[PDB]
Amino acid sequence: LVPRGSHMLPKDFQWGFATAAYQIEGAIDKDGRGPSIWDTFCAIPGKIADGTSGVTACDSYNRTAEDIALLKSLGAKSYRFSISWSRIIPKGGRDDPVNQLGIDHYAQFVDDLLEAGITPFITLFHWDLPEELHQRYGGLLNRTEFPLDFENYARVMFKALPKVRNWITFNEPLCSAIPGYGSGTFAPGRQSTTEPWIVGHNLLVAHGRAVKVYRDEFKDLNDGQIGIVLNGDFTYPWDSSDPLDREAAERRLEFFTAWYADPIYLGDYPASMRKQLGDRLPEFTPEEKAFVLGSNDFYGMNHYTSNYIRHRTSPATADDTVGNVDVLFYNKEGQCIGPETESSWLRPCPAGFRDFLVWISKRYNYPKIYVTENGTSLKGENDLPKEKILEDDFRVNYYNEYIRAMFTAATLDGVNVKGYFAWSLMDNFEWADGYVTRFGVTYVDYENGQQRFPKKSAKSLKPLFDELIAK
Repeated sequence: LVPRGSHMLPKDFQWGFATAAYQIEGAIDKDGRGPSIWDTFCAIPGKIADGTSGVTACDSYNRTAEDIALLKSLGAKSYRFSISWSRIIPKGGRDDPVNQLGIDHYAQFVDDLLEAGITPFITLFHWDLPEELHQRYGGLLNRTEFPLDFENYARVMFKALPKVRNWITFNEPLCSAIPGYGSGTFAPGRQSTTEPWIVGHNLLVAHGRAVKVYRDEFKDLNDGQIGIVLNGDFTYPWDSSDPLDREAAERRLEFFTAWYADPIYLGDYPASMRKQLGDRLPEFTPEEKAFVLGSNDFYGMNHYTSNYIRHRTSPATADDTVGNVDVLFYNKEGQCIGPETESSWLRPCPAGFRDFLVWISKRYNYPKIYVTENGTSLKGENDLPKEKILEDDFRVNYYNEYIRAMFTAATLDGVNVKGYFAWSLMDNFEWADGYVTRFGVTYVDYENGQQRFPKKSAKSLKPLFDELIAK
């Protein structure tokens, strides 16, 4: 039932894998790296489910040749990775000493990548805020100091890495804001009914400042591009015959994603958010709005799952962050979104992936889109013998259906998606979950010196994209 003469995806379509600095690098105090808020957070008892940290992780800091060889063997055309801020500026401040070793490390890495024929896609901030900034002025909570400090940090990296064309400011600012300052499950583990909304505002302004500097001084040097990465799981009404559930499903998307995307594309927060949050949701100064409005060269999209959404009869409470809705995996009729994984929040729903691609496109005038993270955990995978971990059949199917759902969205709906990055390149430190939860296409033997064994899914992507991408 496949058309015989379709053009398929554009030839310059990028695809590869994605990692985060703290989740894989290790070497937390090597070559002058300063502490991040996640370094100190892991020191607090009971904050990490398996009592681990990122002290060693995958030891990717010392195995750059290995990871590149791995990437090249999987046929990856592009590679998304993040840069540890406290490796560059150990204290993080714009008047703090710059660590040349940290700069040279990533500089050397980009060169090694480029020689292997792999295009770097770099994330500036993947949650590892330098601990010092947090202590000095409250870190992400500071509306004045942090956007200035991040602006400088971005500029240092733009200047230090002239060969890089693809830049990302923040990865999932929502995850820095609500788990870090609302529920306290992520660093710096604070719990507040106001601070997440303050942080999210500061992250947007800091983003806009970096984008401004990049566009003015560095972008035209090598025809580059820059954008923020926003996560977001799609939604469906718990009871479609109930209009309140339909409106609730839409509202949830606004609280999840439009929270950041509406100021970036339209100029202000969604009305639904202002209605519920009121004075708790900051207002853009004329200067801040100028920074934020139109500060996306491309739309960076992280996507994983989908949910059924049920409206709530009782009023929104102060600690509510989702938009006064129930996030479910079953609808009124008893249908299930998908099967279980090792993550309680993740259930495979490839249709939601396409729906989110379209939802973004229709709302923001079909912008350039990069899927900077797709992936899944696998239920009880950590309890499996090495022989059976490599049989990533569940994850193989996940990628096979999601990527094909993306294909339909691109070739049918005409979604301007330009790239797809699989999360993750290898099993790593999944934050509060620790190493128990595995998202990698490559198995990492933590007990036997973090040796890398490509699972079945790692090998399935190259043939799949060869089929879906034009010649």
